[PDB]
Amino acid sequence: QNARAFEYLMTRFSTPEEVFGPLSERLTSGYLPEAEIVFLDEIWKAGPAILN
Amino acid sequence: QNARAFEYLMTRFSTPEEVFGPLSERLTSGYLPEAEIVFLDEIWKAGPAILN
Repeated sequence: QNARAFEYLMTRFSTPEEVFGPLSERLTSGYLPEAEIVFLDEIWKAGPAILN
Repeated sequence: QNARAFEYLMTRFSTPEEVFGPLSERLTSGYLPEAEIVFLDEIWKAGPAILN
């Protein structure tokens, strides 16, 4: 009844401020921490900050 | 009869606030969400936030 989708493509130069939301305290409105179903395309190529 | 054009060149340091419109809730007057035909030159060099 209450589910929010999230589509994102992990790149080699992607930053954590774009997947979960940028900080100001972190503007995470509609991203990953508040999403029922998340989709991450191509996970075998992200940076070390996203894997941590 | 009612079509708005949009010419933009994607750069390596481009920000989403210049393509879709800067926020104040987002001043998207004449950008991409309200445009019939959009043009993006050199798409193989944009940032990860605008590509997603």
